[PDB]
Amino acid sequence: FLDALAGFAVTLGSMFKKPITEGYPEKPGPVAPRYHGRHQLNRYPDGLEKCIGCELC
Amino acid sequence: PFQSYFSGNTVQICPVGALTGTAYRFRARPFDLVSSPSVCEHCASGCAQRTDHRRGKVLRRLAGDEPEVNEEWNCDKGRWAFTYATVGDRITTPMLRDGGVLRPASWSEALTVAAAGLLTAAGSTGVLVGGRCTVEDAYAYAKFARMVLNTNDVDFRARPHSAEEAEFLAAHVAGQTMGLRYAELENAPTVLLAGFEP
Ligand code: SF4
Ligand code: SF4
Ligand code: SF4
Repeated sequence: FLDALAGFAVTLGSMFKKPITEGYPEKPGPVAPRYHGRHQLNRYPDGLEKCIGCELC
Repeated sequence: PFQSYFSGNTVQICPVGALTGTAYRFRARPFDLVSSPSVCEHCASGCAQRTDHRRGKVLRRLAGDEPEVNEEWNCDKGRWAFTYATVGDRITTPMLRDGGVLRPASWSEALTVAAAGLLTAAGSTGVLVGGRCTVEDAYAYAKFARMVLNTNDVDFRARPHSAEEAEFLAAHVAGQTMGLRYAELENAPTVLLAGFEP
């Protein structure tokens, strides 16, 4: 009969567990290493631009 | 140097990037070209062409494919003489003569002044049409001169010419199209060139 009240036991329980929110912006969460962030134009180690302007991108 | 009026064709005929046009160099790839069929403005040959422009600037003009006119060829003029409209001398707005200086003017003011002057000039007006106008444009010039200015002083010949030339054009040229065709030139047993440097 208490099964219908299971939801209560859930929420109350979570009220005592630490919140899982990421601390953005003060403590931004970890994004995936593969995430598709801002494009970036890279250089060779000597400073020359890698972009040859082929327009394939 | 290579030095031929048809050099650009070698650029269009090369199946690789060996021969390339220095004007078109690195200025675009096909995907960003807006390409439109066109006709060359310069000669009376009327070559079919393909005008390619990027961000509103014409980059090249390929020869197109008109077997009855030019097949797949151009002269260098048609291929590369397209920068005239962007050398900075283009008139961008209507202009009026104010205080002896040519001042930018609105379309309304310019049209009003031109109409006033033309009406004040009634029949004493001449219309020099030049040879660059399209068939529609030349028709508009003629119709304006004869209907609006009520004058027959209309002439497209901006070059050495004669009244005998006008008579000849009326007699044998005007109103007679397709009398001779490129396909007939290729087959004519004898071709006599008079006052003509093909
Ligand atoms: S695809 Fe070509 S033009 Fe685009 S960033 Fe890479 S090298 Fe540069
Ligand atoms: S380098 Fe130029 S000519 Fe050679 S295969 Fe690539 S696109 Fe064709
Ligand atoms: S491409 Fe050359 S031959 Fe053809 S119409 Fe233009 S100027 Fe004349």
